[PDB]
Amino acid sequence: HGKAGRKLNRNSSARVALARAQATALLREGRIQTTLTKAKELRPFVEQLITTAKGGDLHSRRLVAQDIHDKDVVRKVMDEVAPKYAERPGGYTRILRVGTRRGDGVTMALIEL
Amino acid sequence: MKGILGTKIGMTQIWKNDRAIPVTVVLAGPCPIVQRKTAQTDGYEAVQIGYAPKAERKVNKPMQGHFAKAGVAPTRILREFRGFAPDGDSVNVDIFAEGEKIDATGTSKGKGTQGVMKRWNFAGGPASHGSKKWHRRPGSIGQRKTPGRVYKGKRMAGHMGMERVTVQNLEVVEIRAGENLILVKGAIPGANGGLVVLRSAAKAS
Amino acid sequence: MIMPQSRLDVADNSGAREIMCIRVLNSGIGGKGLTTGGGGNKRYAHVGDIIVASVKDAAPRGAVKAGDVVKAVVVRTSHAIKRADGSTIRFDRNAAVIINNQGEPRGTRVFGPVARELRDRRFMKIVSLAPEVL
Amino acid sequence: QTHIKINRGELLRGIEQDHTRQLPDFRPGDTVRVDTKVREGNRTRSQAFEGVVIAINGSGSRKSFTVRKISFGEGVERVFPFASPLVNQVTIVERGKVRRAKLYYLRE
Amino acid sequence: AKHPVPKKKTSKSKRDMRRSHHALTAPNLTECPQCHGKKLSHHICPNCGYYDGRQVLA
RNA sequence: GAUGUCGGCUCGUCGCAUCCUGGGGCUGAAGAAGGUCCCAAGGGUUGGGCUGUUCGCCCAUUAAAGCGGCACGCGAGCUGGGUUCAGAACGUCGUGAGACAGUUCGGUCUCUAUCCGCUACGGGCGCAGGAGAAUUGAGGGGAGUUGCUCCUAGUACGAGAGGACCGGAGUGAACGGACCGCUGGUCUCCCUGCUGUCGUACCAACGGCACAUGCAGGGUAGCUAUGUCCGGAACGGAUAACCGCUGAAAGCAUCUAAGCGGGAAGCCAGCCCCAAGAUGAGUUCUCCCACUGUUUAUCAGGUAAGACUCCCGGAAGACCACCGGGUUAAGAGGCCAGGCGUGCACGCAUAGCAAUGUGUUCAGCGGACUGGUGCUCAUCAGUCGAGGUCUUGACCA
RNA sequence: AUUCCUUGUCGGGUAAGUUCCGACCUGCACGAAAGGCGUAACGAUCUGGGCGCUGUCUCAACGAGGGACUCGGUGAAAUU
RNA sequence: AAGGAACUUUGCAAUCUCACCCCGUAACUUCGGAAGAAGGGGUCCCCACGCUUCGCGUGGGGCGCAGUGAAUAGGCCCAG
Ligand SMILES: CC[C@H]1OC(=O)[C@H](C)[C@@H](OC(=O)N2C=CC[C@@H]2c2ccc(NC(C)=O)cc2)[C@H](C)[C@@H](O[C@@H]2O[C@H](C)C[C@H](N(C)C)[C@H]2O)[C@](C)(OC)C[C@@H](C)C(=O)[C@H](C)[C@H]2NC(=O)O[C@@]21C
Ligand SMILES: [Mg+2]
Ligand SMILES: [Mg+2]
Ligand SMILES: [Mg+2]
Ligand SMILES: [Mg+2]
Ligand SMILES: [Mg+2]
Ligand SMILES: [Mg+2]
Ligand SMILES: [Mg+2]
Ligand SMILES: [Mg+2]
Ligand SMILES: [Mg+2]
Ligand SMILES: [Mg+2]
Ligand SMILES: [Mg+2]
Ligand SMILES: [Mg+2]
Repeated sequence: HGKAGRKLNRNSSARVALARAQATALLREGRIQTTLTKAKELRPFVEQLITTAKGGDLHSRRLVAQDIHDKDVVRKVMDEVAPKYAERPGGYTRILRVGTRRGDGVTMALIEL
Repeated sequence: MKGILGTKIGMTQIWKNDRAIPVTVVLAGPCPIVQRKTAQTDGYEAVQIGYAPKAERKVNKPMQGHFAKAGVAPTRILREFRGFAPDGDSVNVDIFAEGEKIDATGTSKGKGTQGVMKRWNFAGGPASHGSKKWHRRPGSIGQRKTPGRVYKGKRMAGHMGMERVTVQNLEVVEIRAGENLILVKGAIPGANGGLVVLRSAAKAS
Repeated sequence: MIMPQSRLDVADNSGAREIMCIRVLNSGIGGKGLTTGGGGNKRYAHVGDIIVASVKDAAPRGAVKAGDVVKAVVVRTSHAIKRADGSTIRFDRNAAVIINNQGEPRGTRVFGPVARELRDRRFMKIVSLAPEVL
Repeated sequence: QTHIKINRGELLRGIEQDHTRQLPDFRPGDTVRVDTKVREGNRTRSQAFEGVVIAINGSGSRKSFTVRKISFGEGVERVFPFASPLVNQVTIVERGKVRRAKLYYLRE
Repeated sequence: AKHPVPKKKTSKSKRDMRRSHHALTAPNLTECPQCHGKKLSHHICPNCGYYDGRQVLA
């Protein structure tokens, strides 16, 4: 059959780049408009980065630095965002569905922190 | 004849004497008697039993009445067991006994569309000596001009699994009533957390 | 799991050094000697199974010589053998011991350890000369 | 399929516990594993398998360990269910220094 | 040439018969609670940009 | 104005003039082993060496290694070894160009299925109201093989050597179904190690690239066989050849002309699966209840019971369908704890000139596993869906 | 690369060898510049064997990517 | 996994081999060859000393399953 669990519409290398790229964008911007699916897939990965950063020690930073290649974003996540989510029992990131696009007819969506 | 509804829990390793036994842990929970079917009213002799409890809100008026007429409290599953009567409300205690050969039936894990190789056994073809028809692809579907038809029943690719399967003469290894559990030697069809139907051996050896 | 064409080590001083499977039989052993086959199919030889084989290499001087068509019982396998308690045995190299039509070895000695399954399969004499029975 | 509110984990853990045995610490490095050979006729014999632990696998009932040893010039690997009745007691013979969890390279 | 090919033109009937399942399904449009310009269920109202509060610009 | 041709493979199905099993009669049938004929097509009928081979010979087995049909079954299914194109050589023939009864090396097998047929899956309408469930089985399909060993019993039988029927146990082989606990396989980024180079200022620590995993080691869920579990039956009813009972024609005799019983792996039933489009559309339980609308709107419109649409998912799945959850909420994600996998993290300290080693640290990391928990989204809503035809008969106040 | 009878006959190799090597001679129908016989080296030649290795195979499984399936956009064909 | 040509017309296809240094190397021959025959071993990091340098040699030590640590990269042999 196919009872696995994850997505991949590209190849290993790329599936990672995308997740890391959208993870960097959401943390840079605070909210990003993307395809509904790409947004559904992004949600767990960014939520996981917030928890790693919630450590607040060097090891926790360097672990974020593995997926967040932008130096300024890693500082923002580490010193600004994770602290704010201290008492949030890791949940925050929400998805809003906008509606169908022109060229491909794809339903767009929002993903905000 | 005798029978129960349950949920396949899983498979583990057990020992009886020095021999290791592959067991299928089954929850043959309490089964309320919901309808008795007689030759006088239903034209045949049978019993309607029920299995998993349903939240009252989730149950509709037609099912509410049917459950109320027996004073049961909504199940979710309802199955009939022919030529079975015993009074009260069905549990595995004295229904089954350690050593009894039983016929556990479930619904095979469905494997969607499957080629003639996986589904029918087939043979496919050469991987190398010049193909186009490498591995799966059936052969010749028929003959030539005579039966201008392809035989009805022809083994071809289709939806494999998600079917009724009765596995015969499975041994009863352990029974923990009150824990509402029954251990069976071997493998029962269907996936974990699925509906199983444990019945007294269809035609015991 | 031994099938025709499988070359295997000889665990005896019968003369042969390597035998190559020609046929896997349904390994008889009852009164009259070895019993007649339990079918014509039968895919693989396991430990305790009887195979017909061609002698691919023998030592100079010894009862069995190269090219001779012989019967041997499988005594070791790289393919794992399962037991009633749930334990498993597996040997680095597969091996056999040349037998006669009586099921008794052709050599005076057995080399390396042998599978306990040979004992259940009623191969006393083989088990008897075996240095260890695992 | 039947949507019963169940913790299958514990139902399973429940059964498995009356069929699970704890043995000495052992991670790799040598072990005399003294097993009992009940099958030698009606008589109960005693054998001892001693060698390096190459793998440890599973948990609960299913938990096992693999022992490798060279016996009479030929390599032998034996796999034991910790809770097997034919196993009497395992004993650490000498603790080993290893950089991984599987040791299969020792086969060459 | 072009290996399997159709044997006869398919009649005006036959052709239209397979077309019986092509008819599009109109959206299930709902009235918006705070600008009333119709919206899709579970989507942000295109006109006011609300989804309980105002989520999007314009 | 084209019906592709040997052999292989793939896939089957059919006949019986039966190769094996099953039942019988005769035997120059003591027994065991057979010979021959009758009934019997349910299943079964092995792997190799040689040849393009069909065949055949051989090896090694077997219960057996059946014969034939299906365009010498099957190339819009595959091969292309044989043969029948162009090249080239040999032997032969022809003065020659060339030729063959030949032989030899080489030599383009065409992505898209319209109808019928076949496998799987829906949508529609029907089944005299609208609904939610549970079903009977007309019919259909699947399955159907067989060895060895022991017991009976070293008995019957035979002078012996040898050696049973009948009945009863086991245990395999092949095949099938299911399953993933076990042994294993895989597991494309879950963990580790390694190289070159480029980058995050440098060091340290990381990241890309080397595959569509750079390479290596291992590996959970899932899927999987080569791994497990179960299966072919028993009982029965009617029969075949065949064996009998009562029994005339034909004072006797005869299984047959009246009637009767027995009797096969075959037939019908039993086992497993589908099945009321079984338009002959069946049965049972439960629910909702008999709205409203001008001789302008001729039956539409609010509705009930109930469902659908949409969202979030799924051991369900191409789509659709099927199952669950949708705040009255534990559905998925997260988050927490645990399992399990990898195998001792960064950073600091110490030891050494150093490469490294040791402690901190059974560490650190973390896909899919088992629970918990209202942090995130399952918001808000819209669409649809009865008011039950007539005739005859029985009961009813 | 010539042999019809032909799978000639004996030997080798193989468990088993219509091919292959070796003899033999009965050359249907070899033979001396339409060159005869041999020859080290060379060959994307052709033939037979061995070791190694392997999914060619028993017997197939899992995994990946691009198509196939679904929606939006554009939209052919032989054939009839 | 186990097996290893049992596939087949035919190991077709795909593996295996794969660079540089040291050792080593057959029949046969036209004395060049055959030859990269065949087969074996080395290969990373540090430190000390020696030396013709980018380096290399001896010695001791270190780490991993594995050191042309990834990429480029002969499978070989017998006979016709
Ligand atoms: C690749 C596409 C091209 O088709 C082709 O080449 C394929 C390979 C050819 O197939 C064939 O030869 N075979 C197919 C079956 C057997 C035969 C064949 C026979 C022996 C061998 N032997 C070995 C050992 O190999 C190989 C093949 C085609 C189909 C030829 O048709 C066959 O003709 C035979 C004479 C009569 C056949 N029937 C009627 C019985 C008929 O099928 C032919 C002549 O084209 C060559 C048709 C005309 C119409 C064209 O010319 C079209 C336009 C082509 N032109 C273009 O470019 O497209 C094409 C379609
Ligand atoms: Mg195949
Ligand atoms: Mg394992
Ligand atoms: Mg022809
Ligand atoms: Mg055809
Ligand atoms: Mg596994
Ligand atoms: Mg790997
Ligand atoms: Mg009868
Ligand atoms: Mg719902
Ligand atoms: Mg969870
Ligand atoms: Mg040239
Ligand atoms: Mg389109
Ligand atoms: Mg010569």
